[PDB]
Amino acid sequence: VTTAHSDYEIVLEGGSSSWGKVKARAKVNAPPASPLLPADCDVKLNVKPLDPAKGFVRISAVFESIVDSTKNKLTIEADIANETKERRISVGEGMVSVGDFSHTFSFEGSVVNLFYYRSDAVRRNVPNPIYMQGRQFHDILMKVPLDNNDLIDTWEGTVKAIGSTGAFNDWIRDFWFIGPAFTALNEGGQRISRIEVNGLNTESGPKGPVGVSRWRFSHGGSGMVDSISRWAELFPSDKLNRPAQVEAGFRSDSQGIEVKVDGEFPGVSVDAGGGLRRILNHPLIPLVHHGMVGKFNNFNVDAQLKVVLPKGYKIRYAAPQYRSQNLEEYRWSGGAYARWVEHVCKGGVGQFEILYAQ
Amino acid sequence: GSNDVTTAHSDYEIVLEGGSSSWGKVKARAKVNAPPASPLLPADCDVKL
Amino acid sequence: VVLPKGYKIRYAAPQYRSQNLEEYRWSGGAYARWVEHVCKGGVGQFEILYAQ
Amino acid sequence: QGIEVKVDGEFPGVSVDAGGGLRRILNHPLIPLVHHGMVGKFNNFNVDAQLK
Amino acid sequence: NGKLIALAVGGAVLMGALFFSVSFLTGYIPAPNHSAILTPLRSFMGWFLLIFCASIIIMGLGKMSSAISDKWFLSFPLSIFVIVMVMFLSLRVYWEKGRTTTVDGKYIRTTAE
Amino acid sequence: DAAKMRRFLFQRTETRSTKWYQIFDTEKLDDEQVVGGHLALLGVLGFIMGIYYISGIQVFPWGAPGFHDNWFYLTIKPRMVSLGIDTYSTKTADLEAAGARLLGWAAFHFLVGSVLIFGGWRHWTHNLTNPFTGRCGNFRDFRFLGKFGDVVFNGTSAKSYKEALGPHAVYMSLLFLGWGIVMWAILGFAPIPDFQTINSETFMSFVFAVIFFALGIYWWNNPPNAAIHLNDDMKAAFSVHLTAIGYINIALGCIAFVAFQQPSFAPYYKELDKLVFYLYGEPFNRVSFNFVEQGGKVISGAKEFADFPAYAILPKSGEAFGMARVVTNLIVFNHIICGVLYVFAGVYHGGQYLLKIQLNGMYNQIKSIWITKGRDQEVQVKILGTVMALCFATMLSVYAVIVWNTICELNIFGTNITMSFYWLKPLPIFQWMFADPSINDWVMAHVITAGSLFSLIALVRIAFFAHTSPLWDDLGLKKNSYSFPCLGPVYGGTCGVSIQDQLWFAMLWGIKGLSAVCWYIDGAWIASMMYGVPAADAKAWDSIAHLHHHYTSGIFYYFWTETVTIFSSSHLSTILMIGHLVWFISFAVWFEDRGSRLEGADIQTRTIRWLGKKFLNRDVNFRFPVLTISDSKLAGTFLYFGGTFMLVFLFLANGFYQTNSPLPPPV
Amino acid sequence: SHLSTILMIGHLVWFISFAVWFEDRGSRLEGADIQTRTIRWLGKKFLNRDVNFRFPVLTIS
Amino acid sequence: RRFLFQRTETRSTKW
Ligand code: BCL
Ligand code: BCL
Ligand code: G2O
Ligand code: G2O
Ligand SMILES: CCCCCCCCCCCC(=O)OC[C@H]1O[C@H](OC(C)(C)CCC/C(C)=C/C=C/C(C)=C/C=C/C(C)=C/C=C/C=C(C)/C=C\C=C(C)\C=C\c2c(C)ccc(C)c2C)[C@H](O)[C@@H](O)[C@@H]1O
Ligand SMILES: CCCCCCCCCCCCCCCC(=O)OC[C@H](COP(=O)(O)OC[C@@H](O)CO)OC(=O)CCCCCCCCCCCCCCC
Ligand code: SF4
Ligand SMILES: [Ca+2]
Repeated sequence: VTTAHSDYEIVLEGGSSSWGKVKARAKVNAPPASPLLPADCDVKLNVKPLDPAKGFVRISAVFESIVDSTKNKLTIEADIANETKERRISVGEGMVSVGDFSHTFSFEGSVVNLFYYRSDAVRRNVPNPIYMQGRQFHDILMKVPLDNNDLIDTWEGTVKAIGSTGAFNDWIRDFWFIGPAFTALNEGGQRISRIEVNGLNTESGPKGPVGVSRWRFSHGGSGMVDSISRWAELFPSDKLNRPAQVEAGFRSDSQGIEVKVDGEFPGVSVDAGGGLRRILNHPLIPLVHHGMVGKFNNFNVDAQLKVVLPKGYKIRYAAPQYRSQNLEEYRWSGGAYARWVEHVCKGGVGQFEILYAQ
Repeated sequence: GSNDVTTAHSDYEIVLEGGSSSWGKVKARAKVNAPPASPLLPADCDVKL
Repeated sequence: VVLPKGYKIRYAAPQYRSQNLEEYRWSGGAYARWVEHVCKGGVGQFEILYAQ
Repeated sequence: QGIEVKVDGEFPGVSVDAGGGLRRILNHPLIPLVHHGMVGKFNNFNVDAQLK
Repeated sequence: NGKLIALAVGGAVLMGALFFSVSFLTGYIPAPNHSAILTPLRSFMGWFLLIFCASIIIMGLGKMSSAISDKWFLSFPLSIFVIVMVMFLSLRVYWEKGRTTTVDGKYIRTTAE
Repeated sequence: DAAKMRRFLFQRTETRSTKWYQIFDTEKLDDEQVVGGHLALLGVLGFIMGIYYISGIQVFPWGAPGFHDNWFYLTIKPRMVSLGIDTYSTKTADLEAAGARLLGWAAFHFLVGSVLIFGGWRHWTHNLTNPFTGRCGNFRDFRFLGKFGDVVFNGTSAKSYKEALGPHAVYMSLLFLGWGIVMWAILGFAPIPDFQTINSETFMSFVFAVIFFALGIYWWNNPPNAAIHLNDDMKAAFSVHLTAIGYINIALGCIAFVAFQQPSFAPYYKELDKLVFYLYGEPFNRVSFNFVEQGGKVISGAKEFADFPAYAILPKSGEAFGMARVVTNLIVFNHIICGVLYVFAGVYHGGQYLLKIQLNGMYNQIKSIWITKGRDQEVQVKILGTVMALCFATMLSVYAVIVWNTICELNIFGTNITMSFYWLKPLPIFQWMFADPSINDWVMAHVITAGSLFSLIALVRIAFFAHTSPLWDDLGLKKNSYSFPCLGPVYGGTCGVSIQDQLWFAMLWGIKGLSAVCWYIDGAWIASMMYGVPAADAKAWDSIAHLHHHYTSGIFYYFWTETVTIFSSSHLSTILMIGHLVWFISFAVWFEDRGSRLEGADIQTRTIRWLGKKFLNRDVNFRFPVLTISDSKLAGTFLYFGGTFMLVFLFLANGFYQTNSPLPPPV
Repeated sequence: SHLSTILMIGHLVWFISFAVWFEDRGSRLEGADIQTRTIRWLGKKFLNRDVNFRFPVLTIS
Repeated sequence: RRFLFQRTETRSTKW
């Protein structure tokens, strides 16, 4: 049978606000394509302005996971701000723990996102541009204290490898993207350039030696890539005014996948143009990346999308059309919507635009 | 009740020519009741060769 | 208060008693109380906003 | 056409002494009385007041 | 949650203890051969069954209007047909168990009466 | 030219319009114009009272056959027998005196009503000039009458309505004293405090004269304050007094129902059952198809009876036709429906004034409690929600009881009448207010509560959501016309949100709780829908519930029984047809079809214009107008409410038929 | 009994149509929002937890 | 313009 149950709820906020409550559930009675099982994960994200006078927001993400009885944790805090329309700066720290091992890290990085063109013929003729090719120039400075003998071993092996081989710049991509991440890079249109290691030096920090490594890379996009084509959309710093939280996490085993993601954040609804609001165009990279992994089983889908508009807010051009309505609580279920849900769960890219305005 | 069927209908016609001639009248119509994998919909096209 | 042709009083306070075509009347109630108020020494506002 | 008043208070000095353990409510302030007086003599009124 | 089903039952059992309590105050003479303990309870059960049946009909016909789809090609007419069958067979096994005969057992089918 | 048409359907549009049925709207009326209109209408009321008294003549003392009986006079005949102006006398000699008295009282009413109409006309024209003296009276500052107008009300005629309550109460004390002295002098009836005779009416008229005079003195020297009704008394005070009069009128209907059945009222109402009544339009002496006149004796085509020559109206007894309670029910239901309508109209006109003050910001400028309460937008929601919850509880409980009773009657699902709510009677502490207390009276009380709350829902929606509602507050909308029918299909539809449409819905909802009175006062066992029907057990109610009376029939079988007499008479039959005709036509204007009517009327206009050219000649410029949904709802409410209560009258006026013989169980 | 039951049910179903044919959809919608606020008010400080359910009203179509 | 016809359609997914 392999029936895939899923309920999605989108509760928007009105006026100039673009916020939205997003809670989704998934219950798929199919084996996940994880070479290690069971893979139980807990993901918690938070962000709040630090000083909106210049754009700092303190975004904190905690990943807790237990994959084949291996407790994995990754906490990270960052102070990200848009220094320029095309440039972004960030600074923060974190820690990575796997079983008994745990190494803390602090970093400072700047990501500069360029678009290959800025023609206004496209802008004034394509009302909803989707594919926007470009290249992000990450410039990452990260310092990791070297306390454990394993930290010493990693640092010494890395510096010896960099000194030894001249192909470390391109062969790191094999290590950097473990397993099918490399194939995901190509299917999503991403391309990782050879990293430019600007120096790996260690200095005795507060309590011991700290591995400070300057490096940068330039990862491009054919248009599908979310981090480039929607650079100004994925980081709504201007329209953030209160703590925003997203709590994801899946409990997964050899015979099922259970997903429950909560949400509170701006950018759910973006102005489609001329006062017409819309649900933001679906981020394509998650769809295509779930693409290599959602096609392994044929599934029956009973997907329920419950979009709750604010008061006075009507809808226009729902495609697929909303199935039932309760004057705000628009509901998508069965018919063409379940077909679209199957399409996008198997990796589809088909558009489902919700153009709403009061 | 049954699984997600999503029927697709299509016909194809090929009419060849004899002798050394390699020509052929190809005629094809199709109808898939599935959402196209295009981020902008609806799409139309009229290709003339 | 005889308004011109087509003009209408909006927010007469104290409220007017009887509108008749284009002329208005105030009598008794809050208008008498306001008249006593301004005769005895009050400066309470009796504004008659009107447009066309 | 009216005034509605709420007052809530909690403060010392509500009562003062008068000699030999005899306490009294504080003498009424002069200025508020003779200030509301020059604004509270414009309408004849039969006020019904209850003090507790 | 579960407090509703502890109140839908809780409200109903309140009616059971309230209709039964007022029968002993509104002084009435019951049926010739009946007991005053059960004669208000039967009326309460009928009343509650009426309300509950109306409510469940409303809920069911509202639910099988959001859940109904093109996938109900079968078992929508088959459920209706089996409902028809069970009604027709209850017309013979439960309601009016037999076709009417006289007390002796004779059948009268023509205008011989 | 497609624009000459456009300022033709831009003529009934429900913008702010003249609305001919608002020519006497209180906005354009002053205080003195109201006085004059009321005086003229009271003069016309005296005219029609004289007409009714004339219709009460049976012998015409100068010598002639008199008037046949009619409900207009039969509803007041017990009162005139009470006052000694008419008689339940079997002989012409004592009936000539009654005819002379009624003729004299009719002439007196004509004269007094003419004087009253002339005075109201002069008040209407602001012309309080005395033609004998040539002076002119001042409406704002007048001596009331003279020296009496100085010892009390020492000059200084009332300048405000709250200041006018007191002089009005003194005027009503004068009315009470005048009626007492009219009794004592003209009508005999000295004032004796014996509360079983009409003399008690004179005694209590003097007592109420004293009470009203003292109360008028107190309110003249100590006027009370509702405050806000002083300013827009045209609509605020008028609507408050309208709903007060509605409640008073419902109370008066209840008083009439209780009193007219008491032994003290026997020689006036119960004794109507010893009379024979010859009502207009009732079954007349029929004759065959070949009647050739030549009176004295019929030759060809013998009539139904040799008596009652030609087409005389046949007698009907007052005992089989329960004329006593027929007249009682007519009066009681008239006053009850008038009270319900006046309550609804008071709420509606108050909502009109209240929207008018919400639109100009005066709503927040009200100090009186009666608005500072409901200016909360949450206490509004809480009040409407608790009224709706109570209505839901009461209506669901009583309707499920009625449906279970009907099921147990018909034995649906193999039930039995012993499974019904025959035991559910009023408490013994509540059994004193009913005769033969049973499930019927319990159901009546709960149906009255449910219908009153159901109409109270729309009344509260008028009172609170005149300008805005929490739904329309959440939406970006506000109500600003009190008569607009809709804003459109937006949000799935916005039909009937104004206080006018809420008034219409209140009327339609109160139709049920008000016709439930007609069933009750006729004894029609509203405790179930099929009573007295010989289906399974409906005739076992009289035995299972130990009834003392035997009511007509259940809610549905009430249209079978006692319709045997509506059909038996030509007048009631044609009233039935006319009422049904008027009633279903309200569908043409309540059904969401106004635009269809407009489109079809455009088509008919083009047809008539074309039909006036292909066959006829000349321009056919006339175009068919369609009632807009505001006008459509007004006309539909009138058609519906009148159509149902022209036939509730038929239930009331066709007889009582509520015999006191409980039929035995079917066994 | 059966024909009487059919009579009553037919009359009931028939007059219920007035609740939706009459120009009253907005009145029903306003009242249903009142019902929603009442059910959620009566379920929040007398019962507990949210009462997210809201009463639906048939659109004019 | 074929999109406009689909754009300007009433919800046809009713039960
Ligand atoms: C993912 C696609 C691109 C990418 C696109 C971006 C984008 C876009 C940005 C960065 C930014 C940064 N990247 Mg990069 N970057 C990638 C790969 C990398 C790698 C690596 C080893 O592969 C590294 C070290 C970095 C390093 C960095 C840091 C310099 C910096 C922010 C770190 C931080 O906040 O982490 C914290 C990590 C998380 C919060 C975990 C969750 C991450 C996911 C992507 C967030 C999902 C958000 C969810 C959809 C919405 C919930 C939001 C709620 C409001 C909280 N990037 C890949 C190639 N990178 C940021 C920057 O500009 O810095 C100047 C930035 O805006
Ligand atoms: C950018 C990624 C995050 C990070 C996330 C993780 C994750 C995730 C894991 C580790 C793990 C480990 N980390 Mg670490 N770790 C980072 C930075 C460091 C640094 C350093 C000098 O900066 C060191 C010495 C280490 C040390 C160690 C390894 C010894 C250890 C187990 C082997 C392995 O998987 O390595 C992983 C090696 C890397 C991800 C970065 C190694 C950096 C090297 C030493 C210096 C930078 C070289 C070059 C300039 C950067 C190339 C790009 C990166 C390879 C993406 N980490 C940065 C901050 N680290 C493992 C663990 O915790 O438990 C098993 C593991 O699964
Ligand atoms: C008494 C019953 C009815 C009619 C009689 C009638 C007449 C009528 N109606 Mg109707 N109607 C309903 C009842 C009646 N609608 C109901 C209950 C609904 C709700 C469902 C309803 C609804 C719609 C909609 C939606 C539309 C119309 C129309 C439309 C017009 C069509 C024009 C035509 O072809 O002539 C047909 C007209 C006639 C045959 C009239 C001839 C007189 C005859 C002798 C009957 C006498 C009339 C009456 C009984 C006597 C009273 C007279 C008075 C002096 C006491 C036409 C005037 C349409 C138009 O206006 O335009 C097309 C339109 O759109 N309706
Ligand atoms: C049987 C007939 C009716 C009701 C039952 C009723 C119930 C109702 N109506 Mg209605 N209605 C009309 C008939 C009925 N209106 C007509 C003929 C018109 C055209 C004139 C009309 C018009 C309006 C407008 C314009 C509005 C409303 C409302 C409003 C709500 C108010 C809330 C309330 O008092 O709860 C009280 C509600 C009850 C006590 C319901 C329980 C009853 C029973 C035990 C249940 C049986 C229900 C049914 C008979 C059988 C179904 C069972 C199944 C197995 C088949 C409330 C649910 C209003 C709202 O929506 O909310 C305020 C509103 O604005 N109406
Ligand atoms: C029945 C009519 C329809 C009602 C239902 C409304 C729904 C309309 C909305 C349309 C949409 C729809 O429904 O379909 C779609 C959805 O539908 C369902 O979702 C819900 C609607 C949330 C469930 C239904 C709620 C409940 C479970 C239903 C059952 C609740 C029942 C009705 C309980 C209420 C009982 C009433 C309130 C009685 C309460 C009365 C309280 C007592 C009597 C107080 C008086 C007694 C005291 C004062 C003393 C008396 C006394 C004494 C002793 C002596 C002397 C004296 C003088 C005195 C007065 C599915 O779950 C989803 O799947 C489906 O999508
Ligand atoms: C050649 C093409 C055809 C040309 C001729 C066709 C048109 C001829 C139609 C003529 C007759 C129309 C048929 C009837 C038309 C019909 O049935 O529809 C009702 C009709 C509304 O019609 P519309 O205006 O929508 O359209 C009718 C159109 O034909 C022209 O208006 O009028 C009313 O609402 C009646 C109420 C008037 C107001 C009275 C209110 C109540 C007053 C009191 C009465 C009751 C007492 C109280 C009791 C409760
Ligand atoms: S159906 Fe009629 S009354 Fe209702 S919203 Fe539409 S136009 Fe207005
Ligand atoms: Ca009767």
